[PDB]
Amino acid sequence: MLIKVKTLTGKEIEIDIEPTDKVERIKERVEEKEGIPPQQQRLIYSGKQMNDEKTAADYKILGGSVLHLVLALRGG
Amino acid sequence: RFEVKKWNAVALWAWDIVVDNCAICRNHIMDLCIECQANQASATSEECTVAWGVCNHAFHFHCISRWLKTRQVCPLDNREWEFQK
Amino acid sequence: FEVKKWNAVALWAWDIVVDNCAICRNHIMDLCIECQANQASATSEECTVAWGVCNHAFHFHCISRWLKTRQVCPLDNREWEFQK
Amino acid sequence: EEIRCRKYLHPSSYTKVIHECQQRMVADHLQFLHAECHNIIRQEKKNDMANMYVLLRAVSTGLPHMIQELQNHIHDEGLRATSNLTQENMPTLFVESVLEVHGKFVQLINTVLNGDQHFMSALDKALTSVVNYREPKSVCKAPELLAKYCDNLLKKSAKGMTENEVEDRLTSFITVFKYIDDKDVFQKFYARMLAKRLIHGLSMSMDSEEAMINKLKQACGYEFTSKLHRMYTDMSVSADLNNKFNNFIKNQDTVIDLGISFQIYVLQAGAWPLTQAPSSTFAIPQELEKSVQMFELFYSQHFSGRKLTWLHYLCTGEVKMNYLGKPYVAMVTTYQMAVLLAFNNSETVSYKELQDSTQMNEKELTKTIKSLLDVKMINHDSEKEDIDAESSFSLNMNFSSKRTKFKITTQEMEQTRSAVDEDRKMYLQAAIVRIMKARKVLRHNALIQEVISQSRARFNPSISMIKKCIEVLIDKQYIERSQASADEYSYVA
Amino acid sequence: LTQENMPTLFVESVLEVHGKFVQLINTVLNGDQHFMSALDKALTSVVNYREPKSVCKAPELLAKYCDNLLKKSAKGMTENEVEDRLTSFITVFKYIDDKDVFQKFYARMLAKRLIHGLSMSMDSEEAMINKLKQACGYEFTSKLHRMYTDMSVSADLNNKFNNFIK
Ligand SMILES: [Zn+2]
Ligand SMILES: [Zn+2]
Ligand SMILES: [Zn+2]
Ligand SMILES: [Zn+2]
Ligand SMILES: [Zn+2]
Ligand SMILES: [Zn+2]
Repeated sequence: MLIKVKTLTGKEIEIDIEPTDKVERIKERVEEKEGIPPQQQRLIYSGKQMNDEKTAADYKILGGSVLHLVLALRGG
Repeated sequence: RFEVKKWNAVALWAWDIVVDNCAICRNHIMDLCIECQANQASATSEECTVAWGVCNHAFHFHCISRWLKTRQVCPLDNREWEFQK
Repeated sequence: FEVKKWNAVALWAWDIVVDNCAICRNHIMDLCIECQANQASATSEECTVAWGVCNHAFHFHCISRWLKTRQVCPLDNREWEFQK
Repeated sequence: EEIRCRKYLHPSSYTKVIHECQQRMVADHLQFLHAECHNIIRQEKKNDMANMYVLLRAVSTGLPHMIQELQNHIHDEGLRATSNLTQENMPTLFVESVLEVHGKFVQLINTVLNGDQHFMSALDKALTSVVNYREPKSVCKAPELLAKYCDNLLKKSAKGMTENEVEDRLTSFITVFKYIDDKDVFQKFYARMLAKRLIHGLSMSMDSEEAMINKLKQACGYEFTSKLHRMYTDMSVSADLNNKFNNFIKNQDTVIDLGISFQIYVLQAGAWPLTQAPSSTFAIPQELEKSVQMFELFYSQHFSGRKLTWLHYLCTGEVKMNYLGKPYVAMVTTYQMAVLLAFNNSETVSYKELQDSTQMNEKELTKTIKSLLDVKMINHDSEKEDIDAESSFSLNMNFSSKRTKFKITTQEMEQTRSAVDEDRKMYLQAAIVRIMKARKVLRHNALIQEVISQSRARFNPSISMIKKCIEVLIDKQYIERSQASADEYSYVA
Repeated sequence: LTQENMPTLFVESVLEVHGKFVQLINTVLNGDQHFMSALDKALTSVVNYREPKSVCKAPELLAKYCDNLLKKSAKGMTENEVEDRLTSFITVFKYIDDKDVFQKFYARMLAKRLIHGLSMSMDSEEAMINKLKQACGYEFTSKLHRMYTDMSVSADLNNKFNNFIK
């Protein structure tokens, strides 16, 4: 399951995580191709933000979509 | 009325007397294969693909396919064949 | 006299293909098409290879006639110049 | 000892005593030194390296182990500086990383290690072994990446590198280019990607293209660049051919008009990677048949013994709107222009009825019409998903374009470069505060090293841009600078 | 230069000149890429030197130098020494700026060096051909590499033909 999440400049994030995975580790790879550390990006799933494991099936199991992450600091 | 403004076309030129040919079939590279033009023209045709490989030579798909039946090398320079441009 | 052994070098190419003087569209081993006609006029000895920078093979009549009005090899557009 | 023998011995035995000192103080303890070699060369202890080299060159079989260890260490530093790179900016980062490793190790060998030729050969061999490091069961990923790097350095990008700077950068490109094992594949991508630059008008300047083409001619044989060079020495004369063709129009044998600019780019069929189209046959639009045939005659008489093939595949043209309001200069591929011309003839457009006009295969005709409707130049009158032989089409008046000379998909590069540089700064914003959550205090110069370490696998960060970006955290009340020490910093959280 | 021993002495002279200068570049002037490129241009014009209105000498001379290096000579040059020379030879070879001609002269005197058995050893030419492709591509040394393989096959074909006797 490829990821095409936009960013502050409409960039790309490669989560490469299936809908059965948790956003605690799914967002780790998404920001790995972006630059942010995993425990720093408050990823917003077009109306909600991940918390704890946050299994990707909860967010409608969307394929790629446009996840406009929040780049707030001091979240670790 | 859609009126055209500028047309930056291209063109490829070769000397007319010197025709690039599939070395197995010897026919014109845009023409049919030697078996396409003689055996399977009526049946299907439009299937003599111009193959390009790491050898970067000119071939017909059927010609090179029958060449590859009993050997593996390009029949112009004896390299290793891949037909992958 | 008898020979115990001798090393014979040989050149091999696939018989379906052949190096050709594409100007006359004939074999290098065979004659050029302009000396194919009126062959009794000339002994055709001068129908040999003209090796050059282009690394091609031609009948000398054909390549010389091409250089009469052109200045490039008829396979690659390079400045033709005899080598061997 | 050498001072002693010079002071007390006849010169005829100067070299023996020093040689015999070495074979009892630095040779018989070769196991000790060679065991130390790994550590003494791994941490780049430069003084220790210099002493090691001066004491190892003396022994007969002393240099090779240090040669092998330097080769292994350069290999490791190559992989560590050339792995897990970002897929977004791989080529520039790859070339820059290899150049950085090469420059630093040339410095180390030929300033401290004395620049022995064996060490330089070891550098060359190891760095060759790393700049073609294939993934297991995968093709080498070096040629395509360096092709992309050169193709980005030659485009008229918003970077705007000066000519002397780009010449120096391309000399460095030659330095990193002399290691790729399969250089044939490299010019197979380069020829493909020089076709794009010399047919879409994306070259920065013909001077730079000529400099690069001729620069390959000394790092590889003239035969290697024959296909490459014959393209550039065919575009640089093509404009002159357009001038001569227009002069042939000025013969005025009859009243002739073209209704078009007609810039032509005849290319050599052998050395140009443009494929002679196996499929997608085409019939020239009737608006332009006369110009086609007149150009054919001009290329016939003025250049005898030549046959054209009219590669429409990459033919790019432009057309004016049919007065639908908001006049836009529409540029499309000649595949698309004929379809839209038959569309101009009558508003109702059947796919089957346009099969005759275009006279082309449907598999790419559908692609062309799909690209037309992506910007809604054409609309699908039927609501069925894809385009069949019975699909109906007409004009979509209400579509608007913010540009008259709008573009169909193949000075906007300035905005993208700023956005990319902004994301560089944005990541740098997202790199500073992590150290603040690690030690909460760092020096002015010590913070810079952490930024580069955090961005080791990412873009190379500029030192000056760190200072400008770190001040964004000051006025945002995030972090602050101590009054007593300008180097000392702290954050409110 | 002495015409009897022109190639080897020529290569030694140009290589020692290059070595001394490149040592001088960064031991003294910190090794700017500007000075390295200037040295490249200068030695390129040096090794390419020719009498005006005449053919050049560099391709023929380096072809004969590599012929000397790979020759089965009575001086007893060892495999390590000749391989080190060839690794040093590539540095000189880069400056020719007319390489494709050198490939033709080298190829012709490889046929002489192959049929007559004058090669140093058939596993030492691999250290030469594969040291060229890495510096000039695969289409540069393609004719050479089809030639060298023919020795290590046709000879085997010899034992594949004498068996055909049996
Ligand atoms: Zn064929
Ligand atoms: Zn066929
Ligand atoms: Zn071939
Ligand atoms: Zn002929
Ligand atoms: Zn004749
Ligand atoms: Zn030629």
